[PDB]
Amino acid sequence: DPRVINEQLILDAVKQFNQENNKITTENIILQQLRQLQLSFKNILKIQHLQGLERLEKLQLDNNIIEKIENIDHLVNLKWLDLSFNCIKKIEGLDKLKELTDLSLFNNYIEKIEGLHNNTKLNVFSIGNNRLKSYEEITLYFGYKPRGEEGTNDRPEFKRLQVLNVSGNPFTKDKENEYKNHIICAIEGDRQLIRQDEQISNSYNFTTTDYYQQMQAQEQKEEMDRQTLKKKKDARMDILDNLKDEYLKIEDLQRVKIIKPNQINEEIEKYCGKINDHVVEMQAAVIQKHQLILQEMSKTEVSYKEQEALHEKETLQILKEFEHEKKVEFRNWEKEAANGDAKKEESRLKTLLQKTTSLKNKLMDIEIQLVEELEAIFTDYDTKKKETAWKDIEEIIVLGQKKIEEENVKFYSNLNVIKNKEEANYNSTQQQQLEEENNEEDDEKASLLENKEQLAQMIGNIKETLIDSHTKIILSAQMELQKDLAEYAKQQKNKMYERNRKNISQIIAQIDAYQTEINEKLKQGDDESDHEN
Amino acid sequence: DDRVIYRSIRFDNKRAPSSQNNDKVFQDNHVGDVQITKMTQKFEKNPHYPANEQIQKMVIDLIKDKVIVYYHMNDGEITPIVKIYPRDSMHGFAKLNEPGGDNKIDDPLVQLENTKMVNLEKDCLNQLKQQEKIARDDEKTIREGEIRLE
Amino acid sequence: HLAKKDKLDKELQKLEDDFAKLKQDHANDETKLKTNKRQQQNSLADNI
Amino acid sequence: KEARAEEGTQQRMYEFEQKQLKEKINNLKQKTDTENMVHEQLRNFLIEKEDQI
Amino acid sequence: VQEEKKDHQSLLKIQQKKFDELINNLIIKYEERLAKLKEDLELKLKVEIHEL
Repeated sequence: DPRVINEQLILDAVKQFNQENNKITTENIILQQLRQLQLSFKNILKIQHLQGLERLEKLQLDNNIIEKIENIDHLVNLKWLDLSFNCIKKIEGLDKLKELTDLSLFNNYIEKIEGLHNNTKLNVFSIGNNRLKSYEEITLYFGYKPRGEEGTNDRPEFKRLQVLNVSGNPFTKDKENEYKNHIICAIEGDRQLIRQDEQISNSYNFTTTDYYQQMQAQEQKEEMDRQTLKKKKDARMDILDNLKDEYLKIEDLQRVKIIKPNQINEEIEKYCGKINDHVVEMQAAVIQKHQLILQEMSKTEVSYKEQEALHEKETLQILKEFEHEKKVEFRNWEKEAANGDAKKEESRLKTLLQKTTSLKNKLMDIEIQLVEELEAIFTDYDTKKKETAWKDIEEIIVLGQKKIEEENVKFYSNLNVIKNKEEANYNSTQQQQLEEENNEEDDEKASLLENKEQLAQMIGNIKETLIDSHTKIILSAQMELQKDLAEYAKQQKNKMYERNRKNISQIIAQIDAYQTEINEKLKQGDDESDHEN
Repeated sequence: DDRVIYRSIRFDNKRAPSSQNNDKVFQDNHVGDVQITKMTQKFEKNPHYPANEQIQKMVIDLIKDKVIVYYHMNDGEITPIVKIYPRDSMHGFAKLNEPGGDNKIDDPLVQLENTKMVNLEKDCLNQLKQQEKIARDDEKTIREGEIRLE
Repeated sequence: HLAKKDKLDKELQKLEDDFAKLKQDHANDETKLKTNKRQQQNSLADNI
Repeated sequence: KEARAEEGTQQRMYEFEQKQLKEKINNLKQKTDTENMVHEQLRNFLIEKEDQI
Repeated sequence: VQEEKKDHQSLLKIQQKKFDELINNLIIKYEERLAKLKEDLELKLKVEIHEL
């Protein structure tokens, strides 16, 4: 009989699992705080009633009649997966989960392997005991393909994957153990043993030593590219990436390209190249400024760390002094309680309590000095940043924006000159020939040239729109820098607020504990005076 | 690796060679039998083990028969975690004979706490008797020998 | 379900605004107070 | 039986979802209690520091 | 004598530099192999448990 994994069944499975591993008997098991789920042999026919488990780390559904997989997109934080030995025929629905590492699809109807490009980090995959037809299938997942097939997969999709068994597949019963060697040459001790067979190493060209040297080189290139990307973004000039793509957002440029395509493309290339080089110098200077600003900030946290540590060391020394005070006071308390001289005991105890209030006052004073020091440090650093780094970025952005403006103005002037020359050439030529195949493009050029004022206004609008878009992107980068710095300062100050609140709460709690303990000692010493009458 | 960077055992000679406890009948190198008072231990702070879940200091004081364990201070905290736990229910000595003691032992949390404490304390006991034997060997070896030349 | 969930959140809207206003007002108070307090020590400083 | 099964599943997911929805207001009230306490202490601290200096 | 002593002291300093650099590079690569062996052990446990 077909069934469903229901939340009543959910609780039943939770109870069985907790029994299996002696988990705390809590009926109030938070359903948003689930990590591992076992569903051993429920004969489960479908997967349902599991929404909300984005934090899942372990899961098991072996020994069931499940046959289809899909909608596992919402679960992207899974680690331990075991769904083998089911009615599976295809793999899909998991394209969003990258964090899984244990993939079990053993002993199913699996014949096509697909959907694991996103989870390149997988290291365990069981798809053995299947109906798989071709060995080279697996080759597609480790950056190796049979020679002679057009393969657009020039980027390997599985590197750390070192757990993979398909043993028992249909083709795996032919030419014993040759297919394993072939796949491994495209893919732990078994690997060393297979690599030592002469035919295994002779039959291919792309080995593992060279593969790993290339891997290290490629990963170094990737890391340098990522650092360059972060550099450019922190320069805030990333938004200008469409500046050279603006013309493809500028239709009037396409319309005007008809008049003289050759020199139009030539001037466009000159304009793009110069704009690119000077804008690049722009973000390079901005990057220097932002890097020194980052150093400024990091030294800010460093200085806060040293000064704070000084504060806690002084506070801890004073607190150790008062703990010694408490211990001597309690020792004398017990000694005189054996003595029973209540008057002197309570006198020394109020002496201690006044000392405790003194500790409260001095600790609050320490917090006050903390406030002065942190506030002065923050104001000084903010003024330093404003005076040097913020102003340098300001000037660099101003120079870069007006340099882009210089390029735009010169480009517009060159466009004006080319338009005037084309107009003059058309005016000269129109007086000799009046019949040539009624050319469509010739007629379009004639119409564009006749309305010379129309062309002038179109190019002027083109330049004004280009300058406006460039200026708006420039100001968007400037506002990005403004908001970034503002959020930095705001987070630092607010976090200082919560830190101050937390430390004051701790001080109040300790003073309250001291006072309550002192009162307990005094009250017991005094109550010891109520049996003697 | 363990991160327990400080380890010490208090002593007090105010009681004679108590004749019951094997763990307290110590083949002390110096004189034979000696008697025990307390232990202190200080641990390294792993960045990835929580301060309020990772013990930084601990005190198993026999005179008080209660353990004095310190925990790190959380970010922004100046309230030191000086927990003084009772050792009555530490080795299973807890009396189930009392009908009325709130039976919170069922909680596995108490079970894990006591398992950790017992493991640590017996490990220290055996390691320190071994330290006794090793120190005896070392000092006798460097005492009896004459002087060698190369 | 949709009707009751929508009804539950009708009040929410206004609460937001109130909180925001209070929050904004709070900032002002701190700022205002800081101003005065700062001037105090400034006076002392000059007096010093 | 299946019809009742999915109907009950939707009902229970509805208790879940609507208990979630009637939580923004509670969280807001709790955090506003937090903010009021923080601001009242801040104002009192400002006045007391004024007095001491 | 003085100039040859100068050359020998320079040689001592150069050899100090050479062997200190040798030790530093050797430590770096050993630590690298310790981390790689840690990872080796985690996926060795992974393969053992999955195979069983």
